[PDB]
Amino acid sequence: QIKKLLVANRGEIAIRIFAAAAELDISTVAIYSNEDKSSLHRYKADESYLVGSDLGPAESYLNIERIIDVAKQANVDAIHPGYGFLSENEQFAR
Amino acid sequence: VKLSTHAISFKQAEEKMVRSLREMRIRKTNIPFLINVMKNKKFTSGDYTTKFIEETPELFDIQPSLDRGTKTLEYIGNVTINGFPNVEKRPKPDYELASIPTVSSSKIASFSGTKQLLDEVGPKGVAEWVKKQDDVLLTDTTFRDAHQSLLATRVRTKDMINIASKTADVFKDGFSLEMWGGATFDVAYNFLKENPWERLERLRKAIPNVLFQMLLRASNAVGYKNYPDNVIHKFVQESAKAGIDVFRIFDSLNWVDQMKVANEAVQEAGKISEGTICYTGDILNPERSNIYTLEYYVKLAKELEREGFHILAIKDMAGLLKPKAAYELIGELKSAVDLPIHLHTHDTSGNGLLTYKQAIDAGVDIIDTAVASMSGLTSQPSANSLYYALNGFPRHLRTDIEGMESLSHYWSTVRTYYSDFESDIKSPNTEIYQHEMPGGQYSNLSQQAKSLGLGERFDEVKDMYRRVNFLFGDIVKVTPSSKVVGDMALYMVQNDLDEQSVITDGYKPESVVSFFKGEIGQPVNGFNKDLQAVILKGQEALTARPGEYLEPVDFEKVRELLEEEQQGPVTEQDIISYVLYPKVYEQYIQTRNQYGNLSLLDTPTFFFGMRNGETVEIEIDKGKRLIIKLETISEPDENGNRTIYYAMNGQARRIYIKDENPLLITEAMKMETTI
Amino acid sequence: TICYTGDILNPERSNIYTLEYYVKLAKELEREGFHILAIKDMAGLLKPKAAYELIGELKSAVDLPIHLHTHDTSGNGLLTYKQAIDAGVDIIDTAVASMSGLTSQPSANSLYYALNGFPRHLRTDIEGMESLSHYWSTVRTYYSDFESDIKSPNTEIYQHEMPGGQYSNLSQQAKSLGLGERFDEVKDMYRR
Amino acid sequence: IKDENMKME
Ligand SMILES: *C(=O)CCCC[C@@H]1SC[C@@H]2NC(=O)N[C@@H]21
Ligand SMILES: [Mn+2]
Ligand SMILES: [Mn+2]
Repeated sequence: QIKKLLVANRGEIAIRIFAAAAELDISTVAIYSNEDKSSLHRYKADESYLVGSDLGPAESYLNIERIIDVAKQANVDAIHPGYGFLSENEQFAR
Repeated sequence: VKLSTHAISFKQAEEKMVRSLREMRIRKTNIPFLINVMKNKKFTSGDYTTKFIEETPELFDIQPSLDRGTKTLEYIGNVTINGFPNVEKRPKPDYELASIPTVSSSKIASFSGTKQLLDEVGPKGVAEWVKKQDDVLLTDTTFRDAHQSLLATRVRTKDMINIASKTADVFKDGFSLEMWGGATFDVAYNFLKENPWERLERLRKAIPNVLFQMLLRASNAVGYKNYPDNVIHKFVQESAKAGIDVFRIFDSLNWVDQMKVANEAVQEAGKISEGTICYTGDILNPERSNIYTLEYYVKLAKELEREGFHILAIKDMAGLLKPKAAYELIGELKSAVDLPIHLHTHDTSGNGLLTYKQAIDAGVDIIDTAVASMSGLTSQPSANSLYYALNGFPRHLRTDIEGMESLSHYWSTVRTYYSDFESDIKSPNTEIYQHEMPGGQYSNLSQQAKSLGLGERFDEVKDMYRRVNFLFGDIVKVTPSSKVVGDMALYMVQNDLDEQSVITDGYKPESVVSFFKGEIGQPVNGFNKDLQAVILKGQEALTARPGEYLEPVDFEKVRELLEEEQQGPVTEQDIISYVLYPKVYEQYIQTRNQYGNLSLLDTPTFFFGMRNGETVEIEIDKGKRLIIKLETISEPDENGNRTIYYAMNGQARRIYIKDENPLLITEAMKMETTI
Repeated sequence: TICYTGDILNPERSNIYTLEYYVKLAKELEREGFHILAIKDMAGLLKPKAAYELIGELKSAVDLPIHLHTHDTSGNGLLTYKQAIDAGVDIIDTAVASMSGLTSQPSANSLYYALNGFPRHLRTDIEGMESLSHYWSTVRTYYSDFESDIKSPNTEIYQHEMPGGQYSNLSQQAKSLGLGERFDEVKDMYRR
Repeated sequence: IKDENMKME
């Protein structure tokens, strides 16, 4: 039903959702920026992708389409936005 | 340690417990069993007894631990300190980055190459099509024969799969890809310690449009000794199952009888079957041999047609078919038999292109070419150069020239990863036309003559080879037949023999006595009774081909033997591989145990480890990649073990690696002190 | 010596360096009193069939002997010769085998055996040509410090038309200018 | 004066 899930976030909550996602046998895609390449959260997922080398730190977690590419390219069913980045962005959810 | 988890439902407490265990990496414990205890439905039900572990069988059916990076650390560890065999211990050199062409996997799935044709019409339809094409169909040898000749067959799978996409698009109008067999079974499992079946399967997935071709020896397929027919069938079906579709079938003494069993298997499996005449001698020189004449080659083609082969192929394994000889041979063959003709040469005289362009004129249908940067000398003629050479002439070579140049540039840089294994051959050797020494033999045999202290006496070793040929009749110089003529030439120069001398003192060379028993076939000249008698000194000279003196192999017992030894699941490929190459497979498995799948590492890291302060990303495949940074190695401690300070996937790690470099009576300042 | 550039088989390679440009050049050289007309193909650009129609042409138009010279940078230098030999060439330029190939002249030791069966015959001593190669192969190893990086035929010369060792020595300098990786634009600029 | 002081097999 939800084969593979991607978290458009980082750090503590991304690691959190990756844990609940593994518990229900769901593959997890992480996303990371250039400045976040050495983050903990990018090694807790089953796959990992730099959103955009052109995009700069904060933009790499806020570009709606650059993220969604990664999701489609990776065969994603569902995106968990965590809290604070796009978690309340009506247009992203659209 | 102890692990506690909690949730609102016993299942979720159980789910949490499960992943807490896998996430628990201690790099040899109870984890797999305890995980099975969790996924055991009998536990979740919440009702068991003290005899819960004893009652349940497959609790202990644990799946092996993903040791993984800890093993990958061990490998990069062991090579960085103690190097790699046959490679000058040097710090991991700085190669070019060599960006790689790609093509969308959806687009490559849109192509309909010559495998689609085998999947629509049979083999006979593929052959009857090739005939109709006015253009020159090409087979590519870059994945197999070109690097066998030039790089001791060390080219690893990772370098092939990394361009497989572009290759599948560049040779989309090509007849076949030559990629397997020859010497790629043995060198893979043993030297690169990589499984040739995964090379096959992973390429078949990536390249689904073009046919896959291999070089099959009639006597033993890809084996080293002789085998019962039972195993010739097993191997042929399984390669056929895994993607091989064009089986080139040759015999080292052009003896059709040994080619029949390897033939019934390829017909049975329903793929294409190339009957091959190996070319020796000189069709233009009447005084060179009275056996290998244009009549012989036309006869064998008719023989090869009657025996039911789908394409007739010609194998110039020593570059002895001259340009004019090509013109007559093929044209005379083309009009006597009605199969397409698949010509294969080695560019050792530097006339390989001249053979081909002549051959194309006589109307050859398929030719063996390698990409430019991996072409010439003991390899195939350059596909690139050839494409432009037919500019202005009527015939055209059906290929993607701009795609080949990109394939050349990639292979040019990649090959420098393999410069440790380059052949010593820098130039065409036109005097193959006399001694008929096969590809990479007039160099390999020179290094062996040096061993015996004959290194500067090579004129008498070259001449002896040519004399030895005539001595055993007129035979075909190809493995293993080339080895006996080789071993036989050293021996007579080793202790000063000649033709009549070796018969006259004969009763007073392991391969040679194996040869005269017929253990490799029956020569087209027979044997010299007086010569024969003295070499083997009286044992059973085989009265027919070697296979029929051999009892069929019980593949069910082999499956039992391997399953007791290994974890459990032994596939058919595991089986026939152990049968064909016992020691190497056994050894390959032990290596697979210690270090995991090394066919995933980049070729430099495979060969040199890493240098201090460098980071390395490994495609664990499809989105999963692990990143390793070497910080420092320590000096050897009290023993011979060094501490490599690693950084993998962000988590600091360390590995300890073995470095290879009264009572007592001591001395301190020239003073014999005793304890 | 006519210096050969471009391609005489492609009608839209050039509007100038065409077959009749070389014919016109050759007669002028005859009218200027050179005893031998030699074609200096300094880049391996004279494809096999192009050699058959360039040579067969001038062989009639000028009454000089024809001296051909080429570099096997494409891997088709021998084919270029065997064509001109069948189109009435008088003298070719060759190197001993072990000192041949790539940006050197075509292999003499090979072309001798290449012509086995065809009308003409290379006037030389193979038995002696073999020994000269066995010598020169060794002496060559004292010069390993100076061998080019070219190790295989490069067909892309048919585009940029760089001569003996200019797609070698250029990439050398191109890297020393912040453009070695982007050498696809140099091989397009140099072409342009 | 006398002084008193690749991977393949
Ligand atoms: C030295 O013996 C250690 C090298 C590590 C093993 C590797 S795996 C591939 C090579 N084949 C082999 O037998 N050893 C090498
Ligand atoms: Mn071959
Ligand atoms: Mn010059």
